Parts: sequence; structure tokens; C-alpha cells
Amino acid sequence: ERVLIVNADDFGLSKGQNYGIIEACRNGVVTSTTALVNGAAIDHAAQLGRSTPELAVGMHFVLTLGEPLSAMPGLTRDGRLGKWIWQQAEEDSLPLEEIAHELACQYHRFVELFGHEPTHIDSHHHVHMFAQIYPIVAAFAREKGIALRIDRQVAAQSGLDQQAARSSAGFSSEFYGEAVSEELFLQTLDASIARGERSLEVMCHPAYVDRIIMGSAYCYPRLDELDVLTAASLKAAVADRGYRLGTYRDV
Ligand SMILES: [Zn+2]
Repeated sequence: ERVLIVNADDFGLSKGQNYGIIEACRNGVVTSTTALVNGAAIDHAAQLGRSTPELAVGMHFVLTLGEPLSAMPGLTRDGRLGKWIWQQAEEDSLPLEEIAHELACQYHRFVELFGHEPTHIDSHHHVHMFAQIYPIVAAFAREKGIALRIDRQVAAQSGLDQQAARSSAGFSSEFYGEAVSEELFLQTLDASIARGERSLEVMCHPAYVDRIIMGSAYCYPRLDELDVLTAASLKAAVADRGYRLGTYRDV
């Protein structure tokens, strides 16, 4: 009747995150994950994905963290990606062709790593929701016949096409922080329901802690997210609300 997609971002970031996502899926409500095809532990993530058919995998398009697959002289500094892209976007100085080519390269490498088309595309730091990147990424997803994470409030603030590609009816980025709880997760569900949404994607970041995660400002809350997502109470509350646990393939 309703479909709930619970998507863990940043598959491939680190081995500890990889094991947190697998655990949140095998013993929790995580149904989906999106992978950094350039991540330090991407080959490790791909071995787990191949062994865990019950986990759907999409592509975490990334323009701000690793090294790109293709040469992007209009974007990289000392060969690396980084967070200057926000200012570069507002100065209308994005190398949009380089970006489109890197999107195609990350897609090609995704299929090599995992042996299937990604169920959908989202992005590290939500860069695919930038006004000038969104129509490129959505046209790509439409072209490939796959879905897109669509933050509908961001799209509406930026005049973007809500139908640019197939997606869930709504998306929530509100399940995060130090105060993560079962309550918080369920509040995003009940808020989606009141908006009249028949499907919802809920972002999350479960992980076991390793030295890579310890280098992030968001570290130990990932353990709390893992705890919430694997509690027996949560599956009951999801079912209680008429949700079927699902993936972007259902859209
Ligand atoms: Zn991310």
C-alpha cells in the first residue's frame, strides 16, 4: 500500500561503514544503499554487495571527496575533488561537460564493480540537486531507465522539474544527528503520510567505527543509527503504518 525505501549513503567509504550497512540490512530495515565508486573501500563494498542479494545498490555520484575517475581540470585541485563546488556553482563556473562525462564514467565503473545497473542515482553532499547539475543527472537516469533521489523541497525552491526522473513520492534527510532515535525515524514517516505520500526514501548513515569514520565530524552517531535501524520495535512500527519495505526498483 505504501513503500518505504531506507537508503544508507556512502557504501564504499570505509570497511566499517560497509559492515554497518550490511548489518542494518540483514538484521534491520535498510533496504538500499548508494555507493561511492571511487571510495577507499569500494572493492570491499562490491564483494559484500555480490554476497547480499537482499540489499539493493544505487550510485552515490560524488564530486567533492575522492579523486575523480576521469580528468576534470575544470574542477579538481591538486588532482582531488573538494567542497569549493558550492561557490563554483553560485559563480556559474561549473565545468558542466566535465561533470557530465564524470557521471558517465562513475556509472560505467558502478556496473563493473557490482554487475548490475544501479537502481537509482543520488549524490554525496546532495550535489546532484544543484540547479545546473540536476537536469543533467536526471536526463541521465531517465536515459538509463533508473530512478533518482529527488529532494522535492529543494527542487521546488529552485524551479526544478519534479518529474525529471522516476523517484519516490518524497525524500527525508531528517534522520541524522546526535539525538537519533526511533521517535525521530517515525516522525519522518508520519510527516510523509500526512503529506499524502505513497512512497518515501529515508536517508541514513549506519556504520561501525574505524579510523576513517573517526576522521569525520559525524562519527559516533552512526552507531546510534545502526542501533535504531536494527531494533525489532522499528520493523513493527513500519509494518504498523502500512509500509512495505522496498527499493527504488518498486518505483
Ligand atoms: Zn553522502
